[PDB]
Amino acid sequence: PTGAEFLGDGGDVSFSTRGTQNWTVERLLQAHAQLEERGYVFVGYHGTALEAAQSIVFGGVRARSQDLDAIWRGFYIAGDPALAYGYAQDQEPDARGRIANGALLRVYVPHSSLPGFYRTSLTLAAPEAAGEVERLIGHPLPLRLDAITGPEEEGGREETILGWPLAERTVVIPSAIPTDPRNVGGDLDPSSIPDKEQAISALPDYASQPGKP
Ligand SMILES: CN(C)CC(=O)Nc1ccc2[nH]c(=O)c3ccccc3c2c1
Repeated sequence: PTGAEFLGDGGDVSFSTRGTQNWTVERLLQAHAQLEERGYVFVGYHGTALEAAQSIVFGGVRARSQDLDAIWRGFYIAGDPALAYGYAQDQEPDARGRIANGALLRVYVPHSSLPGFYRTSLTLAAPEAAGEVERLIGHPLPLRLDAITGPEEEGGREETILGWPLAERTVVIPSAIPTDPRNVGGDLDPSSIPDKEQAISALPDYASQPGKP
């Protein structure tokens, strides 16, 4: 069960620096409805490079054994697309010093997994956070079949980290929010977010209920 199964009608979708081909907000609305019908729920945005986007959508979300041992390892997403937007690019530059813009993805999880999503009131960089999160999830870090949401730093927007096992149960489709080839390293323009996407982007109640501290 990968995002490729949930793209709806229309042509073949592909990721490009000039936007996701054959993807529109109207198509997203159909896809979203298909995912909801099958029991999935939207949990946030994931920004990544083009090739990674393609892998995630058509091959599925899989851990790639990166930063093993790091207690905060997992699949990073954000309810606010602006936070994800910053990571939507190639990591390493081209042969000629060009870093291409990436893509914004929408991440869906089976509804029955929602009880494993937790929120902290602490910032995740605070030295106390690891221990507070371990108390929420009931086991030592790293995250497993569970997720944590909290601020990245004080005042920061809130990131959600899915444990890799839980992330393997997600399905991911493209967002209709574009990235800008001129605005690599930059901030998302709020006005490029389609209103009709916003309307289907509410998060579950763990994300707004007071964080645990
Ligand atoms: C520099 N990055 C492209 C690679 C990386 O080091 N990690 C990583 C890589 C991709 C990421 N994409 C996300 O949407 C995101 C959202 C909230 C918080 C973190 C992330 C995120 C983090």
